[PDB]
Amino acid sequence: RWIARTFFDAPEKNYERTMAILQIESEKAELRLKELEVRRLMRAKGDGPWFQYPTIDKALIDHSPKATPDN
Amino acid sequence: GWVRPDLGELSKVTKVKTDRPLPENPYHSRARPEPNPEVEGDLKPARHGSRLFFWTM
Repeated sequence: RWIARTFFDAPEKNYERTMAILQIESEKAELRLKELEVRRLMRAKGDGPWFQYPTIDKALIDHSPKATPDN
Repeated sequence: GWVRPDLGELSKVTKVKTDRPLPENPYHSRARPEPNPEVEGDLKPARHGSRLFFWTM
């Protein structure tokens, strides 16, 4: 009882710590599987904000009176 | 008559009227393909850290 009083820990304490860490890493595994799903479908489709390689910016494309009337 | 046009009178960009209004898209252009759905809004902090193999928080 002296050992259990000054040295060891409560089984309720250890038990709830295990419950809490299982909750944490369950959320981590769910988010990781969701991450790989999102990445593969976004590379397949292209709608999402990630894999947008830089295309043309239309700042220099201008409408103006040219020389040749066919432009 | 016909006073000869001096320089620079054959210049000086000029307004004039027509009968038709100016038409849209003389470039026979289709509509826009797609808009980009704007990913905006304020950001939360890092959910459970890096979510790597470890290095949590």
